[PDB]
Amino acid sequence: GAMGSMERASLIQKAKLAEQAERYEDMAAFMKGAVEKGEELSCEERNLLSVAYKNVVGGQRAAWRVLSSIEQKSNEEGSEEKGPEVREYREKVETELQGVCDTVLGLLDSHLIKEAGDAESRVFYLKMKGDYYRYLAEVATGDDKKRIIDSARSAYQEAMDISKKEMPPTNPIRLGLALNFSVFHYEIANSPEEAISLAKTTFDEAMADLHTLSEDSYKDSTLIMQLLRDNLTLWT
Amino acid sequence: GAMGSMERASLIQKAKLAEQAERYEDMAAFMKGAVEKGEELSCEERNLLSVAYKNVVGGQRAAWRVLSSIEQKSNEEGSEEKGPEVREYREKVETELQGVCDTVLGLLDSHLIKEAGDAESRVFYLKMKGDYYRYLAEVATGDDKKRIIDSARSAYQEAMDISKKEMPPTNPIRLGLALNFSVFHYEIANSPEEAISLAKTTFDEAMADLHTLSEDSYKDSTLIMQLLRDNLTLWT
Amino acid sequence: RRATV
Amino acid sequence: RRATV
Ligand SMILES: C=CC(C)(C)OC[C@H]1O[C@H](O[C@@H]2C3=C([C@H](C)COC(C)=O)C[C@H](O)[C@]3(C)/C=C3/[C@@H](COC)CC[C@H]3[C@@H](C)[C@H]2O)[C@H](O)[C@@H](O)[C@@H]1O
Ligand SMILES: C=CC(C)(C)OC[C@H]1O[C@H](O[C@@H]2C3=C([C@H](C)COC(C)=O)C[C@H](O)[C@]3(C)/C=C3/[C@@H](COC)CC[C@H]3[C@@H](C)[C@H]2O)[C@H](O)[C@@H](O)[C@@H]1O
Ligand SMILES: [Mg+2]
Ligand SMILES: [Mg+2]
Ligand SMILES: [Mg+2]
Ligand SMILES: [Mg+2]
Ligand SMILES: [Mg+2]
Ligand SMILES: [Mg+2]
Repeated sequence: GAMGSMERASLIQKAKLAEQAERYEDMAAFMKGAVEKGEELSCEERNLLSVAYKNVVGGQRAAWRVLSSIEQKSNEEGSEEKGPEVREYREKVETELQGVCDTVLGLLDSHLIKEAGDAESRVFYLKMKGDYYRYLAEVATGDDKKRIIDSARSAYQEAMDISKKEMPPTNPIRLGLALNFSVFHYEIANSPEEAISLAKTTFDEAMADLHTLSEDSYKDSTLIMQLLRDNLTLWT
Repeated sequence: GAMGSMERASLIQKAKLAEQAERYEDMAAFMKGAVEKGEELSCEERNLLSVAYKNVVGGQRAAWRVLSSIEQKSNEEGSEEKGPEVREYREKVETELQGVCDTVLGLLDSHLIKEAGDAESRVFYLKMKGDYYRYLAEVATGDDKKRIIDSARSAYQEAMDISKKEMPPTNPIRLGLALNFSVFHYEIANSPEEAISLAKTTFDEAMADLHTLSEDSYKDSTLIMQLLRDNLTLWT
Repeated sequence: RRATV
Repeated sequence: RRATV
């Protein structure tokens, strides 16, 4: 790749500069180059990878939702025919988004997941795999839609099984995994009851484990707990 | 170019969709394609062109300023040597920014300016030419720096001469040109007194012409007038 | 809008 | 920060 000539440490340094500059596309390219050096990522490096791509795809998804809403309104009764342009441009953004998801899933499959043996790395990468299949599911409408959804489910479920066995209920990765899998249930899998049950159980078990934590860890865990509570308030 | 196969009207439609989706890079590419159809732009189309590139280069410039600040701190007494990475990444962002400026200046030179005969188009394009030379001047450090600065000055000055002869003092393009040329004087040309005098004279002459305007035009002019006042408050 | 992280 | 438009 275009980052093949740059030192791993320089790629990591530049990813941190890109984060400070809010240059998330650059950040993602630097972190892809770092992954492709073939060495495992540290905890801090995993966070840089996930933040870079979360922001890139987050912008693409927000744009896709704007265009999809315009497209739906254009297909309602009484709407003037405006030609193929809205569909074409929504498709353009969609294809670019799918390309980024495929890139992330490829990094996870080659070879981040197979080399990740500690719970904190394996659950992290499997959460990412569920997230990026979920983003593919948000835009899917074809023969493969159910298989994309099941790929997201399968990755989240493996991550959940490991997280419950190997991490405390307050672990931020375990909490964030549960938050996102609950959203998957609510809005992808048409399972709002499962979404609500998962969010509630995760919140309650984390509450009961807060007493073991330092002040700094307590702050870290309660932040994601508030997101679980926010979703429960929205859904109930 | 890659937009050569798309209808002019479809490029304009997609630029408007890109604006709604905050996809300014796409917006700029669509509007470059529209310009390259060779027909003059309407007032609304000129605004789409300027907004697209203003947002693209605005993000690049903000990132450049972040990285430049880090680079300066790294070159102070007592700072640990962190290698070439900060300079390299600042240079990368700088080169990309310069490329966008060169693209805009090329569109203006081929052939938007030479075909623009009405004051509202000619002043608009010359303001843009001054703006994009000014952005080149913000990052310039070489033998050509003074010539870049004088290119910005020359474009702004021609726009100013036309605007004073052909537009009312409340015209938003005339006001925005004056705002930016005043900033050029303040922070590029080391002429704060000229910057302040231009902002004050422009504001006072616009105030005296507000009485001729409809409610809608009054709102449009007073908005940029407040920016002139904001700068005067900052500078005095 | 619902939260993910 | 000073304003341009
Ligand atoms: C780009 C890296 C920088 C900015 C330096 O760090 C980002 C954040 O990384 C840390 O948190 C992580 C973190 C976030 C926290 C909720 C941020 O709220 C704090 C102050 O906890 C949001 C980020 O998307 C990230 C990296 C992602 C995830 C998900 C990743 O699923 C694959 C699982 C939950 C959570 C975990 C990993 C959090 O542990 C620090 O703890 C924060 O301080 C810091 O801001
Ligand atoms: C992308 C296009 C959309 C979003 C549809 O329209 C953008 C805006 O275009 C209009 O204003 C222009 C305008 C702005 C106004 C200050 C926006 O504040 C209003 C409500 O006046 C900021 C934009 O950078 C733009 C296009 C640029 C310029 C500079 C261009 O120098 C080459 C000169 C001054 C000013 C003029 C041209 C303004 O006339 C409308 O009047 C607004 O309503 C509308 O928001
Ligand atoms: Mg090496
Ligand atoms: Mg498609
Ligand atoms: Mg029920
Ligand atoms: Mg045609
Ligand atoms: Mg340079
Ligand atoms: Mg004085």
